Amino acid sequence: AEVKLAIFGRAGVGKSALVVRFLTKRFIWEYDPTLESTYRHQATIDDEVVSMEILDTAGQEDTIQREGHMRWGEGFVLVYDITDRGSFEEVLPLKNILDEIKKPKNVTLILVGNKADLDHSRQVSTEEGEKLATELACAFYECSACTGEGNITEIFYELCREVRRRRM
Ligand SMILES: Nc1nc2c(ncn2[C@@H]2O[C@H](COP(=O)(O)OP(=O)(O)O)[C@@H](O)[C@H]2O)c(=O)[nH]1
Ligand SMILES: [Mg+2]
Repeated sequence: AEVKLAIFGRAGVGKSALVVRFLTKRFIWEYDPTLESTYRHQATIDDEVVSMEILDTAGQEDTIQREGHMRWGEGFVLVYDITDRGSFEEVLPLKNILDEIKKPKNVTLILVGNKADLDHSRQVSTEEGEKLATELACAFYECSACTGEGNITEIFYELCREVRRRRM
């Protein structure tokens, strides 16, 4: 069965950059901030080939369409920008919505602090991100879609492993 992943986060945090870094192993073109799209990708993970569909969301407004995306997704990447405190503050409210939609099942998610290459304009500490991940009961990663630092491929692979584990 295909693993269905959805990426959420405030506009501008780097959702589209992260997805394209995962799919193409580079980041060389800017991408329309308003475009929402789904990508299919096959990867060998551990022994086997796994098919995934990844939804790169654009508008973050709380709508019936957004609830549909949350019902569709099996695993979620919540992204913030380490240079932007406001984006970090949107993460827990997103989780609360997801919890309600996936009830009675547990939500499978990861927390990603992107733009780690901008350490000099950092507003959110690595420690704060770790503590928030603890509050979400999920794995935490800092990375840079721009530089590729942070092992973005392994981040997605590990979310696929978790989705599949929880399926039983
Ligand atoms: N310095 C830096 N800029 C980034 C990184 N990821 C994305 N960006 C930039 O941040 C802006 C928003 O990225 P985008 O992928 O469109 O964010 P989205 O709105 O969440 O899809 C663009 O100007 C990107 O070039 C990163 O890791 N480091
Ligand atoms: Mg985008």
